[PDB]
Amino acid sequence: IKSALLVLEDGTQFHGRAIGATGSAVGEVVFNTSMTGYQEILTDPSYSRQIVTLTYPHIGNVGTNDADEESSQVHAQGLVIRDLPLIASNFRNTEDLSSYLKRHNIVAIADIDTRKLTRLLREKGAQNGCIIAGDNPDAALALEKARAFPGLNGMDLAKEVTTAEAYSWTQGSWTLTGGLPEAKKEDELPFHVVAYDFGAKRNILRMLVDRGCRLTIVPAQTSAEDVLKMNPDGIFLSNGPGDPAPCDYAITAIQKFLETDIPVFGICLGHQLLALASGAKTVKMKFGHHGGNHPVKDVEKNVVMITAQNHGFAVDEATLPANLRVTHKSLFDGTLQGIHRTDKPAFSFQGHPEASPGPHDAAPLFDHFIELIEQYRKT
Amino acid sequence: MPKRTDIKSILILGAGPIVIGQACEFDYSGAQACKALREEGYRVILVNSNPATIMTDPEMADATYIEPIHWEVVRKIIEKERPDAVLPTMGGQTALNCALELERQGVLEEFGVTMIGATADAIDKAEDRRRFDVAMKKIGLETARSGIAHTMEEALAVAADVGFPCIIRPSFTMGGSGGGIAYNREEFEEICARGLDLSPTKELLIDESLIGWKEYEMEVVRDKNDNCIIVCSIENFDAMGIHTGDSITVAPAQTLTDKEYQIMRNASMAVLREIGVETGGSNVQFAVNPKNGRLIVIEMNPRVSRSSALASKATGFPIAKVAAKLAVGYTLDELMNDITGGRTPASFEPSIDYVVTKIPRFNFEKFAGANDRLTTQMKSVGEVMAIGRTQQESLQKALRGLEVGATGFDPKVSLDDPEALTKIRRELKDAGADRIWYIADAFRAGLSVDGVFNLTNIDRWFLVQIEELVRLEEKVAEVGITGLNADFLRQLKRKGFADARLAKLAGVREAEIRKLRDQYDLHPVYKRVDTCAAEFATDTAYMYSTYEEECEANPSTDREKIMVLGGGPNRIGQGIEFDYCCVHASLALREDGYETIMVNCNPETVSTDYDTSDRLYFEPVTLEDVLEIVRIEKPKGVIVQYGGQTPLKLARALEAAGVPVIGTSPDAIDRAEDRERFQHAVERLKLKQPANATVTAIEMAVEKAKEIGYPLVVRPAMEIVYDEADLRRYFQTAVLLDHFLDDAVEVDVDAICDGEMVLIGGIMEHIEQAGVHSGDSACSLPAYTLSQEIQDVMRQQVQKLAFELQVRGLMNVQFAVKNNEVYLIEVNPRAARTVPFVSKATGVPLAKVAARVMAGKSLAEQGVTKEVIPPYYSVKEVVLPFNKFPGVDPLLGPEMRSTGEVMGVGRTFAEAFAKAQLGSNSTMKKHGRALLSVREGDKERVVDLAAKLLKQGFELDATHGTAIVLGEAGINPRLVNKVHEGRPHIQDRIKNGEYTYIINTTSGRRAIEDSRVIRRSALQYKVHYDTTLNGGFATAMALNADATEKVISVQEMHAQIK
Ligand SMILES: Nc1ncnc2c1ncn2[C@@H]1O[C@H](COP(=O)(O)OP(=O)(O)O)[C@@H](O)[C@H]1O
Ligand SMILES: Nc1ncnc2c1ncn2[C@@H]1O[C@H](COP(=O)(O)OP(=O)(O)O)[C@@H](O)[C@H]1O
Ligand SMILES: CC[N+](CC)(CC)CC
Ligand SMILES: NCCC[C@H](N)C(=O)O
Ligand SMILES: [Cl-]
Ligand SMILES: [Cl-]
Ligand SMILES: [Cl-]
Ligand SMILES: [Cl-]
Ligand SMILES: [Cl-]
Ligand SMILES: [Cl-]
Ligand SMILES: [K+]
Ligand SMILES: [K+]
Ligand SMILES: [K+]
Ligand SMILES: [K+]
Ligand SMILES: [K+]
Ligand SMILES: [K+]
Ligand SMILES: [K+]
Ligand SMILES: [K+]
Ligand SMILES: [Mn+2]
Ligand SMILES: [Mn+2]
Ligand SMILES: [Mn+2]
Repeated sequence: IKSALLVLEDGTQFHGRAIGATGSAVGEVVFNTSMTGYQEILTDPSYSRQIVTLTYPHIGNVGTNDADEESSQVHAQGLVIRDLPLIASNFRNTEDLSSYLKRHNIVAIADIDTRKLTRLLREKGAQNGCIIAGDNPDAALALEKARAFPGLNGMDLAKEVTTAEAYSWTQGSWTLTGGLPEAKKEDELPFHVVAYDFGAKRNILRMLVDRGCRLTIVPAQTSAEDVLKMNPDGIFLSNGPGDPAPCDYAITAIQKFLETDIPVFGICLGHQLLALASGAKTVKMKFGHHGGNHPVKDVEKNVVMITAQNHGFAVDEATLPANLRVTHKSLFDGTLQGIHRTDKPAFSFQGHPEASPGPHDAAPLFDHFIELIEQYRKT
Repeated sequence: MPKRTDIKSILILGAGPIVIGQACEFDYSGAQACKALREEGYRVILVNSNPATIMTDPEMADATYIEPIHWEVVRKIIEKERPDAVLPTMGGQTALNCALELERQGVLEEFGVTMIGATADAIDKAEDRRRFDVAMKKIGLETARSGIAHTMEEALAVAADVGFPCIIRPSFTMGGSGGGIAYNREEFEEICARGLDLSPTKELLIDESLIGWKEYEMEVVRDKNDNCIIVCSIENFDAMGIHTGDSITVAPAQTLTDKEYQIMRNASMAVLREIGVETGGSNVQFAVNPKNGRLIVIEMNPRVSRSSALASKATGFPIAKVAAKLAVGYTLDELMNDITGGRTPASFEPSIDYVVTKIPRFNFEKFAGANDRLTTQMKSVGEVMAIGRTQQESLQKALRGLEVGATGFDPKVSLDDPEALTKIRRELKDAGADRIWYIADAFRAGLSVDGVFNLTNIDRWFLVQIEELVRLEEKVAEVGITGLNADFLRQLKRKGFADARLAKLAGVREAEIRKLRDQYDLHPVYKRVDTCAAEFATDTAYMYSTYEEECEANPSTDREKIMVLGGGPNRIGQGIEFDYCCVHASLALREDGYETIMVNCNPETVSTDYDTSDRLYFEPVTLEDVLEIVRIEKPKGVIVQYGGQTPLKLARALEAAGVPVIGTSPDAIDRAEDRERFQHAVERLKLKQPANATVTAIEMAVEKAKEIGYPLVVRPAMEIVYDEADLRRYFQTAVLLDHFLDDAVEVDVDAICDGEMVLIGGIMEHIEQAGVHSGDSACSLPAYTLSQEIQDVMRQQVQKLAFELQVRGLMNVQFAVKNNEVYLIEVNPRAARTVPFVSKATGVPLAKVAARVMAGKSLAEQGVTKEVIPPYYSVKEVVLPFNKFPGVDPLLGPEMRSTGEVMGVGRTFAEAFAKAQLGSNSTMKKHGRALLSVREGDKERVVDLAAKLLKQGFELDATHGTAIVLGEAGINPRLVNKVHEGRPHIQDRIKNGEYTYIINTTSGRRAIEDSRVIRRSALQYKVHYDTTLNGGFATAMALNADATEKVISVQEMHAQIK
């Protein structure tokens, strides 16, 4: 018997079993509806400081593998599941989930009523919590730490996971047949994009490369100036954890790029940033969007796409500046999903066009970005 | 975008009688479509020869046609109704096939009927194996190495090329109809010949083997705007090589990485796009090599399926309702999601927080000489579904809900059997219906997970799970009841162990475990189905039990509730008829104001549609599961009289345990079912019963039998012994003894009793004599030969019996009429399979009326007090599964083997029979050569039959003794040699297409086993045959009518009634 316990801010306790590292974990608790893709999710930087709950009971069926890692590490503060399978059964598995968790030093709990947990969060909105896994998990203590959690509202997490120094990425997407490909040679990539790293998912980068982009990853706080100097064919604003709001540096910089003619594309946190820099307002959602079955309509074409979502904050549609047209909305709650500058070559998407995990439906969002780029070069 | 306007009226092609491979799933889907289109204000016209369907209830559509599903007949319906469009994707293969014939025959053009949901070309593209293969290659999807054949010569060369073993798949078939696995040339020619003939397009697809790869299915929906969704993914438990319908399957997929899932999801959509399905749902099947993720496209079905029903139940996403709406111009984003209170659109992909398990239901014990091994051709007669938070929990619940007497992983072999490992091995290697239990036995016997994998190819992910359960059972056996502390017991419950299973292991009574649970306060909680993994709230109460923390049942304190127990999976004899009653009880009482609670786990049925009731418990219909629901719902009454045997066997225990059972008492039921109690009641009432005895020993029977008199009806399986020598003979291979009533008319009587009066629902005269199971007999309403005086006598006995037995609701009485004498065969104190047919024939919803009675409202009070005798004849005919089990002798007898039935409506008996016959898919012609080969006692009436055939223009052939008889009467048929006689023989003649009709009546085990070739050949060659002289006369009569001459709607039928 290896105990584990999860306590929410409200005092609600979930007793189960430890499946990861011994220790404690504190974070905002969220639920994810993805039936597949647990590894990619765990390795998503956007999950920093967040305790991840998966609705699909059986988590770990396929094991783990390096190819399924969205970042260099596990960003999830903790993992909450219903059942940890006896075995992993997939030709691609290189290590079982439990082993993997331990190795990444993640506090994880299994065997809890995840459903009850999910309905609670939906009903009452996000909550902060704490998981304690050890010999004698102290409930009171757990409550203490949860309660003491600062909260993600107003928390700038982007500066926390961003890269120390700039770097170049030239690697493309995985194939069943060829796995993860060998990094391309610079002369092979037509365009050169500059990517702000606000805790970037490797699949975004890879898919950009697939489109003929050679990247230059830059720290979050990099100055527009320093950037402009590079002569970018395009600028990209990545996804990331925390409140987009407090990231003044980025906002400021973006504003600077907006005065130029250089194409700009932001995904998720980068969508929020763009919006902010355009004079819009962001809010913290009740429980947010985390899953991969989210319908999003391209209001323009009147077509729906099933998308991969992962956000706790959104852009207020009602405060949008006139230079900011709406391009996409959620079919689930009507929330703002995409926007494009009426006057500039800048646009963004709240969801994850790069999926990973998730439906490939929204991939073409990248395509538009390329267009902008190719046309920017024409000029 | 919104509904189409150049469409007002729509004809929906129904599926026809239930057969293996094409079951209840179509009444569910057909009903959903009716409902959907009707809701949208369209004029609905449908055709379905199957009377036991809710879809054919007069109140579900505008023009209901219970007529044979033949293009010529359908033509008359179109000509008469002039529908604008036709929706052919809701009635399985029958509907697709029929829509295309109608198209081929130019009928659609002729009346300006538009094909909606899918187009004729799309259909063919998917249906034509060659075309489908070509399309996959065009879209870069991989298919197994294969080749097309249209002849045996051609097929042989494909084989030569792919080698053995190889997979044979006819074009324009499903449920593996006409296919199989050929391990050798012999097997190979048999299958190929069979499928070429069966194939509507006379075309096969022969593939190399992928046996053992993983099998997957995806349910897709696409709108005209090109929106596309995955409603559900299914991972099969049983690997490729065993048809999806005969496999254990689960949702969602379990062992695919997200990366693999996306590729499969993308492919799925690509396939629909390429085939051309633009407005509906489709199923896409694949094969995955577990070793390298290699993906292969198997097929696609351009319509709703058995999988789509399972998928709708599993997710809560009403596929068919949605598709019907899309068929008329609606788009996904425009439709609302039913269960999420309409708060969200239908344009989304469902997410579920539990595991869904489907287990097929077989009936091999009913087909002795059949090949009982699982293959690519479906053999299952039904299926069960279960929901659990875990796979363990999900699987065990399904096991216990299958209705085969299992409480879970009950043992099949003895631990201390020296040959056990050998038997297990075989069962594993060559899968039969019992494999799942043998898997557990294997682990008990010391075989490892890898050893089991190697034999079965079932993913280790599932296997380890089963092993763990065994290991847990062994502890239970060791610790016994004393070891059953709260902690452990709870662990056990969480893994889905049944109280009954635990009791057996612990060596106690099931009620002791249940008591133990009450002590510890160890009860399940109920979760709801919501399509989104709790991300959104739901107002629907579609629930399942699980051992968790939070309960979502939230029962009302408000209304008086009425619980209706379902029959679980369908099996031969316990079909859709019982579910139709269940559905009507719910619809009636709900309409009457009660709060209706349904308990069932059959994924194929309308009973398990969230729409049918107020509350739905998708649970195994067992004492344990039911008590738990009762425990929390505290209903006013429970109806156990409508779901067949299942709920019936529970009645006593339920009552004992304090359940408020309504209608006929469990005691009352027992009175009727207990042959002893019964014999006293008949006795009590001074009624006639065949002489009977209860023999213990052989030599006791031989004596008693002398007493009783031959022939004899030995009832433990049932047989009919003719002589003393026959008795022993039986005894060898081999108790109630019953004088068999030779040359007697069998009759069914359906009625209702409210304790005050008895209402005669209907008197049905079977065509086949007593001896041929009532369930396999054709029948007439009203009687076609029975005198009024005698029927009156039966009506009286029904009354007497009703009161005496204390009937409260439905009852059915079976009689035999011999020499103007009424004999009682049996009394079934509940709703019978004939109930829906009688309701259809008479216009009275017996199930609804009887439900009200049970609930407390009298016949007088409801105003249903007079027996209805319609103005037209109603004939019922059955469909038998023999063509699925070639080894089996396609002969009728005392045991029921049919899967479905049809209804024929005519101005005369002849016309009604004609329609019924054609409706049953009879190959009967009005010309040709007939073959007569009858038994002794028939040799006398045959003459008249012969003359009748002669009058029609048939030529006759006959065997020796038959020819002798005819000759003496002045009819000289052409002599034909029995096989042992020389040549040519019947077998030869039959095979060479000489005959268009066969009449063969046999008597005596030996005479039967002898004549087995005639029947077998007739079936193989598709010649219409009758195995009863009585049946022959009916056939004869029907030659004088034209089933395509006139069609009538149910609404019109009901209107002629006075
Ligand atoms: N190449 C193959 N090797 C082994 N089994 C196969 C192969 N192709 C198909 N099967 C099996 O045969 C079944 C029936 O084939 P399918 O195309 O689905 O026919 P149907 O239309 O009758 O359902 C599949 O569900 C599968 O288990
Ligand atoms: N004594 C008998 N004489 C003639 N036919 C009989 C006799 N008993 C039963 N049968 C035949 O056997 C069939 C099945 O018998 P039954 O008692 O009704 O069993 P079940 O419960 O399966 O309906 C009847 O429908 C009838 O054709
Ligand atoms: C599937 C049912 N049939 C094939 C379409 C044969 C019984 C209808 C005739
Ligand atoms: N109603 C039973 C089916 C009849 C079949 N033609 C036979 O006579 O055996
Ligand atoms: Cl819990
Ligand atoms: Cl078919
Ligand atoms: Cl391979
Ligand atoms: Cl045994
Ligand atoms: Cl214990
Ligand atoms: Cl067979
Ligand atoms: K727990
Ligand atoms: K038309
Ligand atoms: K097909
Ligand atoms: K091929
Ligand atoms: K299978
Ligand atoms: K069934
Ligand atoms: K009969
Ligand atoms: K019976
Ligand atoms: Mn098919
Ligand atoms: Mn199939
Ligand atoms: Mn009977």
